[PDB]
Amino acid sequence: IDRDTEYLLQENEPNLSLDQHLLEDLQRKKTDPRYIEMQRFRKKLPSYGMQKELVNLINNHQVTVISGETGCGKTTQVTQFILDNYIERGKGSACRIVCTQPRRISAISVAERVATERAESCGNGNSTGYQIRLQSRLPRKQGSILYCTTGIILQWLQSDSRLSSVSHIVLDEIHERNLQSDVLMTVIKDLLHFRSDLKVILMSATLNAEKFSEYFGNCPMIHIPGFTFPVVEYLLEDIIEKIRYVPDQKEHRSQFKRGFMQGHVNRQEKEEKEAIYKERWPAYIKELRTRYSASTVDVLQMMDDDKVDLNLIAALIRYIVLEEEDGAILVFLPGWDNISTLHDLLMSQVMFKSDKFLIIPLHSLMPTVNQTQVFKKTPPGVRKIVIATNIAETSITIDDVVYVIDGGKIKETHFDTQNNISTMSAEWVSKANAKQRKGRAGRVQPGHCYHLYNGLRASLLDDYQLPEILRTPLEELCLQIKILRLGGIAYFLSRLMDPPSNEAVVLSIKHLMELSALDKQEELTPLGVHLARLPVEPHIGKMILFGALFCCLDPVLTIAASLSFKDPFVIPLGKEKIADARRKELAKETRSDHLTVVNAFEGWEEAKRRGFRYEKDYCWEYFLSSNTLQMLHNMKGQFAEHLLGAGFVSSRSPKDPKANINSDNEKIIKAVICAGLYPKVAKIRLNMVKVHTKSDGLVSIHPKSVNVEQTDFHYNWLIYHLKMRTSSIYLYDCTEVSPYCLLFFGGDISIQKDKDQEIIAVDEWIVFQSPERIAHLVKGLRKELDSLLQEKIESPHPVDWDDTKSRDCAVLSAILDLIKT
Ligand SMILES: Nc1ncnc2c1ncn2[C@@H]1O[C@H](COP(=O)(O)OP(=O)(O)NP(=O)(O)O)[C@@H](O)[C@H]1O
Repeated sequence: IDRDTEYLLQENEPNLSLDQHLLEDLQRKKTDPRYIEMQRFRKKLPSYGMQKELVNLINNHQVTVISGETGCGKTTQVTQFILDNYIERGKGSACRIVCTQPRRISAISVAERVATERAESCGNGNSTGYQIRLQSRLPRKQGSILYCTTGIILQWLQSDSRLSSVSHIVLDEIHERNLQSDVLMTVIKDLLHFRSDLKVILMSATLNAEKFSEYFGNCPMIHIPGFTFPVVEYLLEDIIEKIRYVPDQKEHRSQFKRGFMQGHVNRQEKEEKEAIYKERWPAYIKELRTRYSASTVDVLQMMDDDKVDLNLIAALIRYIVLEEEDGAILVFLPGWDNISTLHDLLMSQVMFKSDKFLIIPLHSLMPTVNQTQVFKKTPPGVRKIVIATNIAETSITIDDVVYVIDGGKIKETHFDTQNNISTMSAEWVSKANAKQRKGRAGRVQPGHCYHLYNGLRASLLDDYQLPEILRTPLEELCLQIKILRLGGIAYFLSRLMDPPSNEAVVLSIKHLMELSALDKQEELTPLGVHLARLPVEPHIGKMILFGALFCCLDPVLTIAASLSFKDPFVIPLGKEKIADARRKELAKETRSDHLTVVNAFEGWEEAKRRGFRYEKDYCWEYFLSSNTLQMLHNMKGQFAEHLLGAGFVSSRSPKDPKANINSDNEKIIKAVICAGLYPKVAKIRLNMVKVHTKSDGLVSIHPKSVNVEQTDFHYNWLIYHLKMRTSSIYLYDCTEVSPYCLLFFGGDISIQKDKDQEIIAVDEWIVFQSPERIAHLVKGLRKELDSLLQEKIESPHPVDWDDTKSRDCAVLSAILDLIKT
């Protein structure tokens, strides 16, 4: 059933006796010192001045766009303006306001900020609360504001597709162009025709907010103006000159291989622009030598385009602290790895270890609230340094920021449709992002923004980042569209504000079919309904889903985490060869790059029990990035409580013993890997080591692979996750599997005979010898599992592996028996 439907399932029932209660409470608030102090902060915001022009536009029209500068008050104020208007007109009980957020933490932290501005507690029957998935602090039924995530709304449309209890819906941060926000807009636009009463407010940062107006039929639009002080900008040349930066010698040595050998993408029109860059480079350097010292130019020539130089940021921070006037510094970094690294770099220095600095890492997976004291002001003499990702570009505003360090990089998903490769990587900011970052420094006074890219690069940046719909694989979206009965997949996507390419759509639908999430009429299978309940890429979904079904949870979640993000191995330059020997050491006899990660991870936990010296000694002698290991560990946790939500495990812990009974069985883990990586399958050529593919002919093994020199495989088949082309095609990480694993989790099953041999074909190209009875057997077992999955839709509960006679243990045990041939 559904546990997060309670604010939605209450009926909107206005009550004049509550209309009076809310208005009397409104004037007792006016006497409360906590309340008046918060009101003095609110009147300073530009939104306050426009308070009633905004509410008149909202009240006269059904769809409204509100643009404004960042920090003007959109997220925290507009809901209050609506609610307080209805209160003041004695119509308070009629207000049920829903405000969608892009991230859980936003929903929570905003609800808590708003509740303290109303001088109330959050939830507990007061005016404001939040609902995220699995966790809520709900306000009262009527006259209330609810902060939720777009994910919640999408679940809500399963039980009430008209959202009839809700009076006003506010779509926040829509300029971020998240997938979910983009489809929600399209759903909402069609809803308007059936809900005369419903009011919709779209809230966007100023840039291109007209586009949303035009998608909605040229709805009214209103801009909240703000003032930003002028900001001095600096490119890399300027920073290098100002601080006379010199990279370290003894630090930089034994540099960490990447590009092809750690598996990067290098798409089509990045290379076209990068051909422009290397052609304009000599002329740019010669020019620079006229305006900058020789040493500045010598350093810049040597700068690495791939990584953010965290030592330069550390230097630059130190210069600002010592040479510039008071003011908080804000640092923009691509992701969590760099944030914690920079943090550790700073506080490895005795200067910053003082109480005259407040150094705050800030990111979306951060615990609790933003109550971390990001917002609190520093007394004179103490300097606040905030190290963040792009969520401080628009979602969050720190008022006292005066210096902004823009690392120049942002993490983007990307998807190449011609060779069918989906990557995530650090990419250059756009001009639009760079302009938003610069503005965070002009909020209270004249500021400074230091961009870590050179003049040549600045001129070649893209003007805007592309919406995720145009660069992200579409499989999760497509499951949402059918679970919501929105109709044809391709047809619906074509109606989006920015419709995806048709090849992206066809590739995603094919993938869901090969995964058995859709049948060949493009309709949900029992398995697909469960995959849609998981907020992960479906292939990762199927794998972690079966890791719970087959009771091998802990190693599966590890592999799933590494496929989702990346493996923990690093190769220092020149140390390639002995690093390969340690990798194949961890491989033991598995013939599996995936079980290597598992062995490396399991070794790491037992090593961290034995103390730092033995743990650091481990990551060193076996070449693991302990930073990477930690995030994988944390993704394991997330995957677990994903499973907890869908009802497949009874606990939030991945090492829970009841879900781990088969975790030491190599055959079974390999079956589960196969569940998620099919149809990427290769047939090994018998006695260079090369393998046949359905896609690409004869291909080779990537040299990082524990199977690259291997000639004693014990089965004929491999599965791989990542394939990449340079001069030819190479498989990155592969795992030898039995034909019986393919036969169960694979495509359509067919039988051939003639005179000589009994043959089973899977998807017609995968052909092995075995008796025809086994084919009828797997046909039967597949249908029994389908019904196990169907009947766990309506009341999901984890399989109990301690019950003998279950009819779920019976079928899965039979399936386990079959894949153990
Ligand atoms: N948790 C908080 N604690 C203190 N001040 C806050 C908090 N959240 C926001 N503010 C302040 O509230 C003001 C407006 O913030 P906010 O309402 O998010 O503006 P906005 O950028 O227009 N809305 P949005 O960009 O959509 O999130 C700024 O001065 C912020 O510093």
